[PDB]
Amino acid sequence: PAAAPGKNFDLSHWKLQLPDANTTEISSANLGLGYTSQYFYTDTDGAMTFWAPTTGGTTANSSYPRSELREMLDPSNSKVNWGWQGTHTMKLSGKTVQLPSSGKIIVAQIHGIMDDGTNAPPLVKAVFQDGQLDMQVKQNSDGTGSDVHNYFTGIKLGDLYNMEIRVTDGVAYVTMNGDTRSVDFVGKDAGWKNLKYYFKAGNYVQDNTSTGGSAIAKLYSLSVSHSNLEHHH
Repeated sequence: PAAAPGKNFDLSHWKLQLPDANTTEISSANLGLGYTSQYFYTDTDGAMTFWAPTTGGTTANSSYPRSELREMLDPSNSKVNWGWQGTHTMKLSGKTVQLPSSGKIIVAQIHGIMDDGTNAPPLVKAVFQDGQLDMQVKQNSDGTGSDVHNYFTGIKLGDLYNMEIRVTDGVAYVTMNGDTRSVDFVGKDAGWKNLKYYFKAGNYVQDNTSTGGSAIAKLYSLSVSHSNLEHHH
């Protein structure tokens, strides 16, 4: 019997958002005590494993069900988030093991948020499909319109991926398996300066259909670092 993921990994600065009927959020403290369920468990290879059904609960700020970590700079206050200035880096390794009928899940994000804690658009969405990961960077801070697409081909269902998502002074650097692509989001829209951000990682299942089944994503490592210095890449 393996330890729960919040024992194996440092989840002191994450909460877990679930696809149960109530769209429950497990606090960092409860992750640390060893929370585990059908949605979130340690597999035999040790991976922190996220399962979400397409029939799951959905929240006001999410189009689809999720079993997904949400970064908590302050483990007891979701209104504490980071800015466009400085260097903000998430590194992970993982794989997607099962897809919903739509064939598409989101496995990491940077999400915008207002100072008051209210929703703002997603900034980066790491969209996995069998054969390609697309690290979508939103153009407008309004949340209207489309994404800058960044295609990483050759990543199959079951393949190990290594990912880094970095913001350095309003520039997004998106990296899959050593291939780095940049989008100057602040340069494109100064409105991004008026938002704050948080990282996410897990399984945000891009299928809400009755017959869509479920998805499984795994992480083998997950780390976040923040500094108001200027580390480009």
